[PDB]
Amino acid sequence: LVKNKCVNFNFNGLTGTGVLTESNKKFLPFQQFGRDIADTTDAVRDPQT
Amino acid sequence: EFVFKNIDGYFKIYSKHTPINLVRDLPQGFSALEPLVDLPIGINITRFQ
Ligand SMILES: *[C@@H]1O[C@H](CO)[C@@H](O)[C@H](O)[C@H]1NC(C)=O
Repeated sequence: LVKNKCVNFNFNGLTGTGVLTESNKKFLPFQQFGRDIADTTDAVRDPQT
Repeated sequence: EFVFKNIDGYFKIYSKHTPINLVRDLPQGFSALEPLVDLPIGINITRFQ
């Protein structure tokens, strides 16, 4: 897991490009994804970590 | 409260548990069910007991 650097990211066949930093917002155990108001994939949960 | 729905090949169970101050009926207040279990089964049901 690399953080603070723009890097291509692939999670379970989903690919996006960005800088990945820890998100203060917390979600319930069932959820595996987070989205923005524009229906964009704003946040993720690392599968391994 | 548990809500059961069968769609697109897999059975789904959603449960939220809350204590209620007043015995009569069900609370007017809004509580949202959180998925507890999702089961992938192809079973069909037209009756429940
Ligand atoms: C599923 O249930 C419905 C209603 O009983 C029935 O029409 C259908 O044939 C059942 N099985 C399958 C494989 O579709």
